[PDB]
Amino acid sequence: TTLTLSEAAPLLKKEFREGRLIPFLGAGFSKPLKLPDGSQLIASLAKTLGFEPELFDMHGRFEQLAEFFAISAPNRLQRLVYEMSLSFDSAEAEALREKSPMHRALAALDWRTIYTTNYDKHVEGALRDAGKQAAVLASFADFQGPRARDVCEVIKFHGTLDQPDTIVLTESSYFQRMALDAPPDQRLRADLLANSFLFIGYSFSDTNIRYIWYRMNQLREQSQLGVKHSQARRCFFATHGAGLVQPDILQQWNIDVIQLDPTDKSASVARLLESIA
Amino acid sequence: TTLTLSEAAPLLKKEFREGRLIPFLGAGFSKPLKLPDGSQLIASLAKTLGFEPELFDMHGRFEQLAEFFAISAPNRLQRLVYEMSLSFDSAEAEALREKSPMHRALAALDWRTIYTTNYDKHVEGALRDAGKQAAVLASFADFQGPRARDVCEVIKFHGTLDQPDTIVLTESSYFQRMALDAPPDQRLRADLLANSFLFIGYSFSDTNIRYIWYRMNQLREQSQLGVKHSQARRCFFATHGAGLVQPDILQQWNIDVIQLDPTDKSASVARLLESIA
Amino acid sequence: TTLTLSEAAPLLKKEFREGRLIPFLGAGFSKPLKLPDGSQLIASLAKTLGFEPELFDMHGRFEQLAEFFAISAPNRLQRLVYEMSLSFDSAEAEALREKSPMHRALAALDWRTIYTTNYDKHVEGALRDAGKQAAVLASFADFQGPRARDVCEVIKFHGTLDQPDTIVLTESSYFQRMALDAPPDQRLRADLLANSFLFIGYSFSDTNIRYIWYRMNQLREQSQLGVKHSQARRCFFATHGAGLVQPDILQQWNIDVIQLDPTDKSASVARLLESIA
Amino acid sequence: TTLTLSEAAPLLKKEFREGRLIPFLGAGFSKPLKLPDGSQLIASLAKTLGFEPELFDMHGRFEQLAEFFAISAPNRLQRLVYEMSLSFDSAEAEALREKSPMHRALAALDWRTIYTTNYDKHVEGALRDAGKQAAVLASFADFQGPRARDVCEVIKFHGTLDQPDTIVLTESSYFQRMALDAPPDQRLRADLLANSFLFIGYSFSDTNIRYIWYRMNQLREQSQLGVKHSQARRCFFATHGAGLVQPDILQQWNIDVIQLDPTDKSASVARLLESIA
Amino acid sequence: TTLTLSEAAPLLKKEFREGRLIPFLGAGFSKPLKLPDGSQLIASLAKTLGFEPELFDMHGRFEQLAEFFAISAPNRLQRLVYEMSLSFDSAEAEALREKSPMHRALAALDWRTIYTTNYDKHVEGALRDAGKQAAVLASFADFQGPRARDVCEVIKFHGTLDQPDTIVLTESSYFQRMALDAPPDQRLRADLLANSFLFIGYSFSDTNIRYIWYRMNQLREQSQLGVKHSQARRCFFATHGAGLVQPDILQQWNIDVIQLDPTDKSASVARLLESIA
Amino acid sequence: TTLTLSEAAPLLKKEFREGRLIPFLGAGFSKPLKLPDGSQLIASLAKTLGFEPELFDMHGRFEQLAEFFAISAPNRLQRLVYEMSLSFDSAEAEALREKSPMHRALAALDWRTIYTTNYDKHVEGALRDAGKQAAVLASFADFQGPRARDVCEVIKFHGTLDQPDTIVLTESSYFQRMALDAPPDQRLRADLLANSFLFIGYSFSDTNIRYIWYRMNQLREQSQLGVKHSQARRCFFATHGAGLVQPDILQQWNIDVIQLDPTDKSASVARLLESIA
Amino acid sequence: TTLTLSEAAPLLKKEFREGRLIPFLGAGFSKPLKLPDGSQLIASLAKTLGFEPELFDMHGRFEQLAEFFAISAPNRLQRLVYEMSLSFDSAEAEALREKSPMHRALAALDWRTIYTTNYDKHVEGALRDAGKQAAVLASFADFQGPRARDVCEVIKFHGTLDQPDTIVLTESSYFQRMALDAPPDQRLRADLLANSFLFIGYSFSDTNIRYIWYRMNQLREQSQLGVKHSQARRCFFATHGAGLVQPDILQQWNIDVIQLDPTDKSASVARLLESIA
Repeated sequence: TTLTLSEAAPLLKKEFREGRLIPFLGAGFSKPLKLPDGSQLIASLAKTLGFEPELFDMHGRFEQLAEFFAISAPNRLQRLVYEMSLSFDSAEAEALREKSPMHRALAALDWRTIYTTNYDKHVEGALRDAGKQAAVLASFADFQGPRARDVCEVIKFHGTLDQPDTIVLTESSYFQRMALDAPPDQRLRADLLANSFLFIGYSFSDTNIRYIWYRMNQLREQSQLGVKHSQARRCFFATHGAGLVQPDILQQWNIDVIQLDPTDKSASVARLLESIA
Repeated sequence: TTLTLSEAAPLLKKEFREGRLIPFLGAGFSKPLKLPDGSQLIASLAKTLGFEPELFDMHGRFEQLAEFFAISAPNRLQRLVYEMSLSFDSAEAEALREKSPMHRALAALDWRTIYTTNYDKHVEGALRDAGKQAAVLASFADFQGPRARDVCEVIKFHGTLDQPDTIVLTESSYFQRMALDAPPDQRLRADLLANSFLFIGYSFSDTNIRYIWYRMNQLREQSQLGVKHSQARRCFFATHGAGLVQPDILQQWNIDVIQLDPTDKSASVARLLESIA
Repeated sequence: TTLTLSEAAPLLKKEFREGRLIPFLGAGFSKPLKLPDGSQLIASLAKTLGFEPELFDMHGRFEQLAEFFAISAPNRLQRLVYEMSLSFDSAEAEALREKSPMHRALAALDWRTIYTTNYDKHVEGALRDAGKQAAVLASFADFQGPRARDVCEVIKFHGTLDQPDTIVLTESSYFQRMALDAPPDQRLRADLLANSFLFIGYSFSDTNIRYIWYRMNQLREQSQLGVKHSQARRCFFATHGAGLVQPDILQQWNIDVIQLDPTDKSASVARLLESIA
Repeated sequence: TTLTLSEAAPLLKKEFREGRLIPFLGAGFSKPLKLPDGSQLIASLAKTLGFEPELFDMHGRFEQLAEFFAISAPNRLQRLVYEMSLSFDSAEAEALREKSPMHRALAALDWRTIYTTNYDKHVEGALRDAGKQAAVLASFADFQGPRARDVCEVIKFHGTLDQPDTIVLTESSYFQRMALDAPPDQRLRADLLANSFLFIGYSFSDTNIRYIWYRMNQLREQSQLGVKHSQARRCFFATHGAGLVQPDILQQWNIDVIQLDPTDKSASVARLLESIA
Repeated sequence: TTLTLSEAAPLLKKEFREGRLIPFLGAGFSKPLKLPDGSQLIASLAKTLGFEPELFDMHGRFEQLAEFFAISAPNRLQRLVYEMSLSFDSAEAEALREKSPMHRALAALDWRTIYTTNYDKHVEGALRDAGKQAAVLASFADFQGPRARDVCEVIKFHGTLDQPDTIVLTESSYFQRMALDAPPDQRLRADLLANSFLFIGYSFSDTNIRYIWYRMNQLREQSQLGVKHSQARRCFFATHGAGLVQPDILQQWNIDVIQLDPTDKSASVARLLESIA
Repeated sequence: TTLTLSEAAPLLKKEFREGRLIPFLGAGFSKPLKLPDGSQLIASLAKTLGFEPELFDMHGRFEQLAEFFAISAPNRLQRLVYEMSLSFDSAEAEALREKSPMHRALAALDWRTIYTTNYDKHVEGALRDAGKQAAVLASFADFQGPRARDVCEVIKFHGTLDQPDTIVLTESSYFQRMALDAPPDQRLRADLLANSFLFIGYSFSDTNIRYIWYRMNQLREQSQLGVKHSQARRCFFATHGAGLVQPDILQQWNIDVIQLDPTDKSASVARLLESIA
Repeated sequence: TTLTLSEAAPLLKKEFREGRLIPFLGAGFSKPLKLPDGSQLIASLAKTLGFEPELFDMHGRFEQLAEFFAISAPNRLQRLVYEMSLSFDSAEAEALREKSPMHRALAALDWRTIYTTNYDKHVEGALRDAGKQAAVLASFADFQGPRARDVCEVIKFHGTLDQPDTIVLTESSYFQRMALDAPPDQRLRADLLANSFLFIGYSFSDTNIRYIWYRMNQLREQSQLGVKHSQARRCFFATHGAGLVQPDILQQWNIDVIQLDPTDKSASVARLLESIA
């Protein structure tokens, strides 16, 4: 129950010719950019509170340690968003983004809507390197602004570093995004009615994208509760290690798992995006 | 920011004299009963599908492996609920429940409402051993039935083994209980307006009780959005290892952490429940 | 499809002996108290804005005219709540409440929970005249306060005049109570799981209690979505003119219509409450 | 250093003929209306918290006990404002206000501005009984509303019972009115530049009107800091017991003390207001 | 976001019929009177100190050069106020004031309060030419003096030439008027609670009226900090060149910009004041 | 809601190890020195004006009787400051200060800043008896003088007897210190941003320290009006009789009440200061 | 009336040996770092709104154009703070800060308190390059945090780029800092009582530092209003072009102007800071 590269290539091409394919890009898409972890950044900020860096990481997950800065030392949480903006969007990360085959193969296609969950600017900046125009959509003021219909709309699902009050990084902020009331969430509610999604750069043990995978399936079934049940467009999830139990769970959430070649992570994603063209 | 046994004893006693203390019992409360894990039970059922027991546990969490039985082999999921009912409610588990000081100290108090998240019958059966009456509340038909006001109402928050369609054990069932639409959830919505909660038997890395801890705080703040902000009753969470970061997070969720003695797990919980008397 | 007085008397008595009958009292229950209309009060306050009283009533419903005071002249809306507190809870209204057979027959029964939607104090004050104790529940601070189990809890579903920030009288306040997030709404979510309701003092053209009648039925059906469908307790609505189409609609909302004698409005309600005893 | 009735009568008449006399009415002006104390009302509300009425009065001043309701039981503070509105503005208080010679002698004069610090409506209602028009000014919306120049403007310096959010009764509300930032305070800042004040109904041990007496003198001296020092209009304070030290202190605060006849309190104030005519 | 002449004419007329419109007149209102600049006057007085007139103007703004006379040669600062009184209030300036359509259209309306920031007497003298009475208010002794209610009160916000110690012309005097403690400032604190303002004769680069525009908005928002936020009366600013960014800033300071016809400066202001009639 | 001696000892020790604890010493700290009252001193000076000592005390508070000397007989007010300097700083008061356990336990700690409100020299002289250096700060010339960083700065909040023009003892001087413009007040404005305060030697009925307790809380909340609300350091107030209502009021002013043993007043304060060490 | 380099060197050295000299660093101190203007940055962001960069600069000052982004397009104002953090604190600005003689001569001295008004981190980073420790103080949470007494406290008077809600860059934010209520303002109120200030890097036409220069002088004179007038420590302002009128104005604001050599701007400031050593 797992597609290969050559099997999923005519399936993704049929969705793209009629304009109903939306990428949903994760943290693994920014892996060739050699960015800092963020868990390493939050551990070095804990030295001022008396923590050793290996000891502060012991007391919980990354969003839980950011919850601790949000309530006990709020000036260090704003310091964390500050030095991620210097690191994730540095000039060295732009130079790797010029030569990355993943970001070139993404920008070679005329997308209409691209979703991403990472905070850096390298999804839009890939489109600017190909001479294409992109529109960042993170806050309410971004949706209200005018733009052309030719411009690909890149919705920052968890905020952008140039709008620091849109960042979803504290644990309480992840819990209140489960109600789906943010402006990126309301845009997702209408796009799942018409489109198929291509999830790239996630793991099966994320537990945040798994709730989103569940809730998209529940909103598709709720949208056809009184009418006869019609068949929906299949979503897709590109993986390098699929496992043996998790692709069967994902199939009931309207998501087909694509096994990519695990020898070179960046090349096999680039061959997937070029087979759509 | 952590209470001890002697510091939290007058705080719990003040809530109990005016009838506003509700226990919220977890899987660690059934620890002295020597029950099977359930993850061991689901691994032995995977031998018929060709899995080694250590290899089937590798492919995900326990609720995710139960999702796999719910969609690929539904007769093995009903087999799992069957042999948990033979194991969790056996005659050997009742005999340990007679002599358990945790279950005796729980039943020595005249509670009005007891919440529990475990499937076994040993929360009510502790009350039956003390000569007291208990009312199991898991489904809609349980709430509709008549009972006296003297009877302590034990609400099974995740179902009961004698009503197998109320069991919340599949991963998709945990996700749809986050909307809080079940009859145990609607009872929780009214009890958080008036009562303080005593959480016993959980870990900080549960990620299901953490959403409940968040959502109770959000429903308290939403219930006083137009009126002036008044102070609410503090909830409590008894722990044997509190850590160093997690009790500060819990304090902003209206929950005070009680450090119990970690040398004997069962005795220190029993000294907590006897200090309320 | 309409019950009479003698037919509904053993049905209401069976619900009351097992403590599962809750009155839900409307504006028609305060009809013998000779209170001002409120629409007459809001019209006389419009003289300072240049309106004739018959002309200001023309421009919309009562909750819509109160919306106009909430946004264009907020000091007149607080004046309206002020002079309803002098009029609805006057000493002349208490003297009629002493001799009213509706309020005496209500207080002759040992209720556990009484719901009411009117702002005046004459539901609790009927219980104080019979020597019984009542607990007013309107805000979050009311639920947090301590009380005995013998005391009948009177939940003010639309606020109380002694807590003016709990008043649901503006049109926007009626629309945001349709989400059911107030503390009287969260108490209603748990009481519909176990109880039957006796609606007294409403009209079929209210359009606010009709949404509540719909939403109670939807929450009963949602509470048994996975289990087998069991039969719920029937609710009741006492009427003096039932009509011919509306009792059939109410039957599908789990509500049976009781035809009372329309010759004397106050006496026929009093014979209904005395047949429960 | 104390004026009598006949000595202060041509001094008050000269200020009134040129329209520069403003009454500043205290709680002693509402003394013939036989109103409840308020300290008696706050003591009877403390029975629900377990206090005896003589014991709750022991723990501080009246504004300090109202501070206790504002932070520990906010629904009882709104209950206090509720039952003062039923008591201070009752029909029995209006009937005594018809026949009170103090309120008749106040309304016999064509005032331009009347200040009062008490919450009841009997300063305006005295003017309505004489067939004159009055404009209540307590909140920002009251000043924004239109009115004629013939209408006497009655500024409620500590709020009005029909606008409960304007009430200055909590101790923290008295402390934040010392900065003089309320709309009644900003009106006082401009009226002290041109007018003389007649303080009626205060005691020397009030400690709130003494700060106002100090701060008015400081704002007069600050308004002529660069120009040559000119002589200001004298303010007046009518008293029944003046003492021996306090009238000398008040003279340096630009206030002359008028000794009234202490045998009948209400008659001697009425002879003062009729000597102005 | 800019009103025209015909659009702002019913808005100004509605404020004037209910007596809530106050003009706030600047230096551009005295432009047709052909007065000397003052910067030309202070440059010619610097010849005695060894300055060329074009070189003395180089060393700072006009209020900064007047600061230099206040501390290094105080007899030349009093000479400056002397020869402005001979020039701004000369007989030639009165003859142009007789025939000025701006000053005739101002005096054709029955104002209650007129504010002005210029030192000359031509705001009151316009009212004396129309046979109307005016009261100059600049110092503390002016407010203390008696007057009738029919008389329009003209408050000199920066002093008058006949009271030379009230002149606000030194830079240190402008900085200490930012605290708003002068008698014209205390009158402004009470008039912003009830009135709308018509600002005529200023530029956007003044930096003194911009602080007053900010501080009026801050005092309106501070006056409704505890009550519900009600809508205030809009202020107005008549301009001949509005620009493109500055009218949006002024709208958040409760000020609407009126674009007048820039071909004839004096005629378009006169058509504005005649449309109010 | 009241700390004991053993409960507040680790809370005060944590503030002292990081140098963020400032004592704020009242008149009760100079109680073992057997000083004259001052009210007894002002009564004996009134014999020359014809007053009996028990009759002069009747006419007002102590600061009000000192107001009477400031305006009617100024040579007796300077006589009062003279004979307090002979009495409060006598050689007999120094000998009791040598053996006082309160003053020894205060000087055993290396404080950085000590505030006091009493006029005598026994706060610095306790530090001189322990061989430590102290710097008196009362006037502007005291702050301008040079000193080392090791020296504890003792700020006389109401003046010192060796600088008689700094004494805050007249009632008008207490009212003008409510604006917080003195050099001890400006130092307090910066120290509340970083430090926690230990209030020792006051009563709840002082009404001057209560305004300071309010105004410190208002300046903490004003200092974080635009940023997210962070938690401040708790202040402390040591009491021998705490009462039942006043500790709840003080908790909302960021002040925790410490109940000391009332059997021996001086010993229980000394055990508090030695538990910090 | 202007000091030279050699004349002001023993005056600055006497203030530094007794620890009473505080630098107050402006935007001219970050001039050798080759930073972008900010007015150039705000003009390039206006291209998305349809403005040419030379045309958007025409419509007002820099703080006024930032007011326009704060109210009409708030996502571009957060974009402005974002790309100043990438530009002002880049790695190229750190490399110039290593070799800058101004920043080396500043860090060669053991300062106790350094004030700065620019947003970049190069005042603290100069101290980190010399192996010294610095403490950034911008928000309330920064003052509450613990630190040693050896550490130089660098107070960011207008905020820091790592705490974006502390930035004072909008025009309305400059106007509300004139009341001096921020935590950097409250620290300035206490430091002017004891210290002398060295202002480096400002112009005479700033109009924001001129209000601060005025208000510091007013707070020194207000702090000695009742005591005899004592002489205060002189403040200093280092300039490359002093002019001829402005140094006389600054002398009355307790500030002596130091004429530095205008041929090399960076070298003459470095010779000033090395003459203090």
